[PDB]
Amino acid sequence: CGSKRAWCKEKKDCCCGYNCVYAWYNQQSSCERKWKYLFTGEC
Repeated sequence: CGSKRAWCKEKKDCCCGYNCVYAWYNQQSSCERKWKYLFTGEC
């Protein structure tokens, strides 16, 4: 799974406690933290 700073496959592909962000500016998606700041959660 992609952890903070790490390519992910989809929204659930980021390591637990990390979300997936699409980086169109550089393609690929980089995972980034966010727990309370995200709906429900649980990866």
